Amino acid sequence: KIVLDPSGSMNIYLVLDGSGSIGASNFTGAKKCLVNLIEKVASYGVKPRYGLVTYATYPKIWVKVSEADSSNADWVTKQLNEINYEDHKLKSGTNTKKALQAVYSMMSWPDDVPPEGWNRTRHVIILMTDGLHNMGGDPITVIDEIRDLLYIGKDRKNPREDYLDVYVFGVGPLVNQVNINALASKKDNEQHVFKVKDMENLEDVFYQMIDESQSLSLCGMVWEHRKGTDYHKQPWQAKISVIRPSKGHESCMGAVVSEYFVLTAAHCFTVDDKEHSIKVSVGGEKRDLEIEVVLFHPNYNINGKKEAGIPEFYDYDVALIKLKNKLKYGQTIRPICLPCTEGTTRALRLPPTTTCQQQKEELLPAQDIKALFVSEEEKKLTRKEVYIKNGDKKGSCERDAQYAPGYDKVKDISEVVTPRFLCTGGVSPYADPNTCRGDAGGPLIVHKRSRFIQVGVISWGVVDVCKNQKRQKQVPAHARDFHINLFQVLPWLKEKLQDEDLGFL
Amino acid sequence: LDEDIIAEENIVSRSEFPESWLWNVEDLKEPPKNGISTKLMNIFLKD
Amino acid sequence: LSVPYVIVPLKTGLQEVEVKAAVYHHFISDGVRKSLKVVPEGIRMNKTVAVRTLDPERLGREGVQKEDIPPADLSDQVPDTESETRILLQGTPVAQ
Amino acid sequence: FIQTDKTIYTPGSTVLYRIFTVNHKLLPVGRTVMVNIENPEGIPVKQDSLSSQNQLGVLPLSWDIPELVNMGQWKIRAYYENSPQQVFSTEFEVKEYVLPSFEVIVEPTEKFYYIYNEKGLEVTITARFLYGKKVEGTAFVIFGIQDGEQRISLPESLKRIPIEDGSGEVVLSRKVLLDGVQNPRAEDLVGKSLYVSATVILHSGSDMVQAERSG
Amino acid sequence: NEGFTVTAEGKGQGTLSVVTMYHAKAKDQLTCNKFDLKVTIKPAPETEKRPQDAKNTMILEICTRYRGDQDATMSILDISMMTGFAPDTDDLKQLANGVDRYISKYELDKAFSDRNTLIIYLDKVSHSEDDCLAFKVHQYFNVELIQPGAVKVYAYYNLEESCTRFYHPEKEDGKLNKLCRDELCRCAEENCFIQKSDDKVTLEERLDKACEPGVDYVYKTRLVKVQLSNDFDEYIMAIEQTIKSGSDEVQVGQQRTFISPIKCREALKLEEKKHYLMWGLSSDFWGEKPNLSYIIGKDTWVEHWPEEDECQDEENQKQCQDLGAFTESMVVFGCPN
Amino acid sequence: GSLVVKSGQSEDRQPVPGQQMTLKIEGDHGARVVLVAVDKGVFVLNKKNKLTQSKIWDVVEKADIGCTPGSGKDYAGVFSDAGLTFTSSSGQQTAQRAELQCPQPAA
Ligand SMILES: *[C@@H]1O[C@H](CO)[C@@H](O[C@@H]2O[C@H](CO)[C@@H](O)[C@H](O)[C@H]2NC(C)=O)[C@H](O)[C@H]1NC(C)=O
Ligand SMILES: *[C@@H]1O[C@H](CO)[C@@H](O[C@@H]2O[C@H](CO)[C@@H](O)[C@H](O)[C@H]2NC(C)=O)[C@H](O)[C@H]1NC(C)=O
Ligand SMILES: *[C@@H]1O[C@H](CO)[C@@H](O[C@@H]2O[C@H](CO)[C@@H](O)[C@H](O)[C@H]2NC(C)=O)[C@H](O)[C@H]1NC(C)=O
Ligand SMILES: [Mg+2]
Repeated sequence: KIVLDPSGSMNIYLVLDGSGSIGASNFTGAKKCLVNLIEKVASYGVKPRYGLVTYATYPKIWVKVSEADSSNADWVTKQLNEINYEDHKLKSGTNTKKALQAVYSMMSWPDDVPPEGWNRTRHVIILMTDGLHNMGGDPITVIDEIRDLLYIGKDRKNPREDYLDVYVFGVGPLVNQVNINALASKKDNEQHVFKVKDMENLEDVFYQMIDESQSLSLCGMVWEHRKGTDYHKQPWQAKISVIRPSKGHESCMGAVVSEYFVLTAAHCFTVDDKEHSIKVSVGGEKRDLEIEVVLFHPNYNINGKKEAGIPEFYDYDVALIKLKNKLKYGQTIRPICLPCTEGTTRALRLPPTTTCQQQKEELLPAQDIKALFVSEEEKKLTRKEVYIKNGDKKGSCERDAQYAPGYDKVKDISEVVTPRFLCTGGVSPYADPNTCRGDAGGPLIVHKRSRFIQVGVISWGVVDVCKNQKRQKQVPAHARDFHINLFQVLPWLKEKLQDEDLGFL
Repeated sequence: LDEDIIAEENIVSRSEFPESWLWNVEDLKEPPKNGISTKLMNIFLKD
Repeated sequence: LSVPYVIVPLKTGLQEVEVKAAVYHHFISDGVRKSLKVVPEGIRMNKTVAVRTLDPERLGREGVQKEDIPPADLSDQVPDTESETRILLQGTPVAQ
Repeated sequence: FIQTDKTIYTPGSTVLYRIFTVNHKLLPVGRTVMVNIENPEGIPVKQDSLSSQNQLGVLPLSWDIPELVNMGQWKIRAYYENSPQQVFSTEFEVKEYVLPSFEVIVEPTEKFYYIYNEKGLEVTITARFLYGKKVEGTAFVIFGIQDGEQRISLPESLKRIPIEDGSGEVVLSRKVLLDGVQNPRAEDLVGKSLYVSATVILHSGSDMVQAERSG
Repeated sequence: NEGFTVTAEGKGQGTLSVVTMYHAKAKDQLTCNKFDLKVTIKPAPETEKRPQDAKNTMILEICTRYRGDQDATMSILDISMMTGFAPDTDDLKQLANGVDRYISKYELDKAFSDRNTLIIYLDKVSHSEDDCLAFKVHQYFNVELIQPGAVKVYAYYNLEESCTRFYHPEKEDGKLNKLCRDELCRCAEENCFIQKSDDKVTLEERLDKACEPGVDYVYKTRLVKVQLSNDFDEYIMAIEQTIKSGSDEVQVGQQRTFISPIKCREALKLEEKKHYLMWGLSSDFWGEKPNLSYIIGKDTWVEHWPEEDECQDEENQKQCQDLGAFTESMVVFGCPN
Repeated sequence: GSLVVKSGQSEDRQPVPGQQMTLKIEGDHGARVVLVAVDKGVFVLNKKNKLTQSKIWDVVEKADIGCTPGSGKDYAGVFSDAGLTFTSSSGQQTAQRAELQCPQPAA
């Protein structure tokens, strides 16, 4: 398996067959597979040295690992996108031995002195072919020379088998399994051979080869493979239940933000709810966790304007729940990234000198922003895409809050709707679903560069189309949902989480 | 193949034939019920 | 029911043999892949090279005794086969 | 106490062994143990030394058998450092074998023989596969007399019986005994012992097991 | 195995002993120890065809003799038929009830349905001369290229001392056709060559078959000299050019050894001084450099390329035409595969 | 103590080669357990030297320093046969014994 280490030094050689035995539609699937793979690799934050070679009768070298441009994912993607099937269509042979000799020359050092870090370096080879080497000698003997060059199998104390991993993609309608099985590396309970049907369900393909050794705890990293369950797709999702006499049973949602802390809404709970009467279950486990203390925001007050004449006031509807014991991150347990952090900086693939202001502008441009939230339907998590009304319809989104029962007599709309509120819902430009009352406290999720950033927390909705387990009938056109902006309470969170080592800018 | 028999390629051979296995060590630390600890170990069989 | 086969080993070492079987009209199949030793012709021999008595006071004189042991000639050795040298020493109690 | 993973090994294979170190009260003690492995005639080939303190009285060790080896009985011998004269031992066997697919048990009706029994010694054969199914085949059984280390074989007591329903039956008659021995005196036979050797082969001709009942 | 020096100092006395343990080549070892086993397979004569039984029929006869000082006691005969052959039931009933002879009922009542492996028990076998028996066999499966049969003999007290014989109507004694170059032996159980008949001689089709991975090299050669041996002979060929670069380099073009089994000299003898067009696969060449030898096998293809003066016959005109087009075609355009 | 090994599954159909199954091990709390699984065919080839709990107690009984199932020839012999030494201020004392083994066993 390929290891993802940020402190790593890794060479990835991409070899793509171009013989007439492939076909155009199959060649395109080969490229589309590589584009998703390189994108997912850069989304994890590892920058390897890419080598790109297309071969038929004669290999054609596009990117050399010695070049500094080989570590540029977008530049390599541009080189890959430029590659055409009919570039050398008239030389559509299959001389695989020469293609491996070109890769062998790339990792080869001049003279007899390897540069320091040669054994420190990881090497990965990805081959796509029809398994029909028809010209030239045997290609397998060059693999042994590559195994030779990397000093593999040369020491009982240090095998170095994991410094070389060979994956082979069986492409084209006609394919030879025998030669393909010989080329690929052979390791216990690890798949290195993939077929034509594997071009569908790409996330599952990468799930077999990717090893998240040094990237277990990274925020906003999701497994989207078909076999995955709800929490494979939402590692941060947390379900909080409070059962207390008179109040009765109640459940809200939360999002993992640190080792001990979960972020959720404030109006779901109260100070009178005792810590022993509050149960929290994090995604991937059904065991209810014991909590230590709940940190309500200081400026929170549900009855802030109760004496003035307004029934309910939802300003500063955020709260942090501290677990008694620390979580251990995994494939189904990971926090969601927070703005203006070193994780978000690396997630957006920005240089480390990028400021918090620049990231705010990128997250919140003066337009309608695409977003999504998570909701439950028959105990199953599902995604609902919505638009954040930050553009010209931002004023209309705030005005529609008055049609909620209990706020008819408010004169000033800017008074009740505080800058903490983020506004979603409605039918313009497209119909946005409305949250259930159980969906409150969940995160507001934005997708950028194959990663997920949290931008808000679900508060309340104008029209409760999801009154109790039923979301019947289409929604009113003025039905809006409101969310607490993270930038307003960002200083307070930075104050609380200064010891949590999240890399705030 | 279209006939009512398994093709050869998808027939996978049993090959793990060690004489002795399960050479492991474990400590009884499970909750003692009547002083007797009940340990559960899920083990891979051989071929 | 037993189905015999006849084969010839072609190269030395712990070589592998694999057979497969599948039944008709049911999708029940089985395959067996086992290995057996391909041994070059010959048999193990435990021959003796040399046996001598040690006595530095009486033999060799002046408290020191030294002598060489030539390596075994083994002209009947099978090409590219293992060969171990077993050395054993045991003292003589000189206390009556 | 010395434990091994198997009772009999192949050349070129690994030997795993664990030593349990207890005091005179059978509780785990932490002391240094001296271990030696000897060949069939008593030549030490490999030796170990380790302390069981903080290991809860368990010393797991291992050793590889070369292909160049003398088959026979091999013994692991151990003694504490503070008591070198008190030596414990356990044995294992080295042979070139193949695993059988069935077991052969030879059961006399009585685990003894009465000399003047007219019917003679009845021995029931029981055979079954290792996975629990009944064996069908043919067996060849032979009898003999054991006196100390001296074994006398009766050539004409040989019988050939098929194994049916996973079982067989063979009887060594008194006449065969009196004919087998040249001694018409029955008093000299008292105190001696008999032994049975059975050779069973399946009707497929692909396997064979030799079993022995003695004493 | 190494020599060393021993040095002892001080009062006292001891004993030095050095033993070497190694693999020694067998000297006059008898594989069929204590057994002289002979097995003969022959087709049934004209007495069998007389009642118009109209089927494939052969007779298997077995004879053996013990080598010990006295007659050996009870022994077992394990017999394996050639594939698709079932022994005649009526012959085994006659043999089974004979004295010193027995066949189990469970084995006996099987008949043609599953009797492929046969077990015959003999209470004793004479040591002075051969004891024999025979029975008929019939083919009922109708498959060509049958597996050779085998008969193994051993006793109830010792399977270690045993003997095994094979039989096959076309392989003489049923032995495998392995090829040996002194100490280095490799198998040679193959057809001698592919496609030397060529009733419909193509060119376009042959180019497509030259572009498949099964063909690793295509050589134009000229036979220099043949060197005889026992059960094989080697053909000294001069490589003129590599039409397709194979597992080895051209090396300017020098003599490369080709070897044919004795059973393939009967199929087709190559003639010296003549040119030949050849192609094969990577498994054909044998040994290690510089002692590589190319074995003629079922994957090898050879056809004569006439010399210039030989090309003038009107039919060999077109052969030298087409063999020349294949020459220029492969080198310049390669394969679209 | 008490160590018992059984299957984790209730029963179910006989296991499949290579299939995952649950092994249940019952024993006193705080004890260390070692495991070994062997094919029964190996013991059909050689059943010698198999260690068991009864053979452990057999070595203990063979290591006993007592040589008599109780009683004795007199009051002095009672303790010396059991494996004890007795000594008083008055003068009565055990018989002197300087041998570890028991003289000529009956067998
Ligand atoms: C890879 O190429 C093969 C053929 O080169 C494609 O096979 C096609 O399958 C459809 C099935 O409906 C046929 O109708 C076509 O005639 C086939 N050949 C074509 C389209 O050239 C196969 O679909 C290709 N794989 C992918 C993923 O596109
Ligand atoms: C690359 O090469 C060396 C060997 O030349 C590798 O081996 C290490 O060598 C250093 C110093 O000799 C030791 O301290 C390490 O323990 C060795 N590593 C092992 C045995 O795994 C080493 O991997 C590399 N050396 C570097 C990076 O300095
Ligand atoms: C040395 O070679 C002999 C060859 O037989 C091995 O077997 C011994 O053979 C003698 C016969 O001369 C028997 O008396 C012994 O009983 C055999 N040994 C055993 C252990 O039974 C022998 O094992 C080889 N090795 C040694 C160290 O003697
Ligand atoms: Mg191709």
